[PDB]
Amino acid sequence: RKRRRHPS
Amino acid sequence: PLESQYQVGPLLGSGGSVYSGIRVSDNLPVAIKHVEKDRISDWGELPNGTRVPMEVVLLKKVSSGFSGVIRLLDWFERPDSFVLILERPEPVQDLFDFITERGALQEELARSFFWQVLEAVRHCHNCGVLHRDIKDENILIDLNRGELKLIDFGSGALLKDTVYTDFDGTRVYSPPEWIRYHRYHGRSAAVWSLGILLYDMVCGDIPFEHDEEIIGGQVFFRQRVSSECQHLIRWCLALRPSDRPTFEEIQNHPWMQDVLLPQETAEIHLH
Ligand SMILES: O=C(O)c1nc2ccccc2nc1Nc1cccc(O)c1
Repeated sequence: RKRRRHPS
Repeated sequence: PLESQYQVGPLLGSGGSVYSGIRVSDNLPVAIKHVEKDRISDWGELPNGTRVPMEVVLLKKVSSGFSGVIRLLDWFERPDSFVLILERPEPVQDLFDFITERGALQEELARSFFWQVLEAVRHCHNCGVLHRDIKDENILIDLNRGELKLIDFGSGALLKDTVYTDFDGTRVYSPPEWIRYHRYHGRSAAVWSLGILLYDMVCGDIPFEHDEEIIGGQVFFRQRVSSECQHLIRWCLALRPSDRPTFEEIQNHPWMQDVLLPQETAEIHLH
């Protein structure tokens, strides 16, 4: 499944 | 004289913008971080009374001595921006990319990393500083020394014992009391984000993506994780803030014993 960065 | 004291290299990234660089005085590798004034949320004041971004205030408070925190070496003010000169480890990789490339980390390695993050956060709190954006993206690995370094205090605040009602960190690392009530206390919110981080390390990705998952308080383990590690994670992710462990209780936890030294961590796991 999709691992992604998360912005602040 | 900022353009004549550092040699600017390639872009490292942006969100402001960060460049690789070299201090011309002694070939020290640095990072050059540009912050646009029109984007500064919270402002602070130095001892000199000069008004600066709170990020500069916080960085000065934690940059005394050695630690697992990225140190501010210098800063400059421009008409529309502040420029921050930071240490730069070389070679370096941030923990987000590291976990993406390697998958779920062996518990021995997650233990070493998590221990070092706890010591770094303890140092921030002792200096009066709350980071408020602990996550794998904001952790750098010095691959040759096996040392971790906290970066990006742009969402941080002075540490206090009363309730916070503002937040600009990463929502999927924020605790259920922020999601439900837009209120949190600093230390227990930090411990929650450390629980997310530890799950991330031993499972290869964060446990929750959606508000409903954050407040639901069910932790499903998608990878084989020891019973002792599961218990520490679930304790850090207790729904009620007062049920979460203190830093002392985390570091006294049975899963945390017999940590590797940083040099050993590099030799066994990073070289
Ligand atoms: O220090 C920060 O706030 C920071 N923010 C960033 C945002 C986006 C992309 C890269 C970023 N690098 C950053 N620091 C940094 C410092 C030293 C080495 C290094 O590789 C990175």
